[PDB]
Amino acid sequence: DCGKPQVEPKKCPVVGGCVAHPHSWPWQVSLRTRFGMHFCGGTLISPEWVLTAAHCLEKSPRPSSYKVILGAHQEVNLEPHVQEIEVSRLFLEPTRKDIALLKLSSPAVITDKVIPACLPSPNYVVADRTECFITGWGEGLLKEAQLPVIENKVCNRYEFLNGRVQSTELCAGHLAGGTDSCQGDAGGPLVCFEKDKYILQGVTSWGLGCARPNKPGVYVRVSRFVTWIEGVMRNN
Ligand SMILES: NCc1ccc(CNC(=O)[C@@H]2Cc3ccc(cc3)NC(=O)CCN3CCN(CC3)CC(=O)Nc3ccc(cc3)C[C@@H](NS(=O)(=O)c3ccccc3)C(=O)N2)cc1
Repeated sequence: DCGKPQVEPKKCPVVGGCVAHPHSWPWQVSLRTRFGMHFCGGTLISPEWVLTAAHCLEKSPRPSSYKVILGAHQEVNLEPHVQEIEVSRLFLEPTRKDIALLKLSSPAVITDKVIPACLPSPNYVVADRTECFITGWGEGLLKEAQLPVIENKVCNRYEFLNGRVQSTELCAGHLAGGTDSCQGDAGGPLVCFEKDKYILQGVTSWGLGCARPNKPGVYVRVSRFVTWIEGVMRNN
């Protein structure tokens, strides 16, 4: 059952934002080096598959360099029931896009704290001003922020990101500054509530800094990679 947290998320009263309600984002994963240090996020999209950013894997093409922590809220002292699962294979997107799949060495156990996010339909375009959520441990409690999507044609204006955003990316952010995903959130989810569940629409990718005025974050547009993702899962 994807996209439906058993523990309901709360909105705020990651730079800025607020601490998430514990386990309300049950697809959020922490990507760690074999040494155990958190450095990137990811999203569980099925029991055996995590989606992350390709740049998070820049340091090593060896699956043994990585492990995934599922079900966590605190980053350092992992709570008793947290799942640590190794990675058996890495799949970088084949056209140098900032997205990648991790096949876990064993399927995650689905529980009230470990649940996959839903994937969008191919080529869906999140509408301008849609309020979505980003989550992560970045720049030790899991944080969230609610940010509005900014349509690419506005985001690509000189006043904002000046032609840098591709159709395979989306923009989201508060243009006054102060609230944003940042480095340790890379690879993690941008999700949007659709009808009754959360759909993974973006993968935290890059920005001109973090939380700066007129510089919204850039996310890989997951809907442009669903067909590729499905083919990798089907054939591996
Ligand atoms: N929500 C804010 C937020 C900010 C950062 C992060 C963590 N992620 C990074 O660190 C990324 C890592 C990255 C991502 C994608 C890359 C290459 C590298 N490649 C394509 O996806 C390949 C396809 N193609 C490439 C070209 N682009 C389009 C897409 C267009 C463009 O210009 N892209 C661009 C890319 C990288 C950078 C700058 C610009 C450098 C740096 N930005 S920064 O200002 O120096 C910085 C300093 C301090 C703190 C944060 C940022 C920056 O973000 N690197 C999470 C969240």
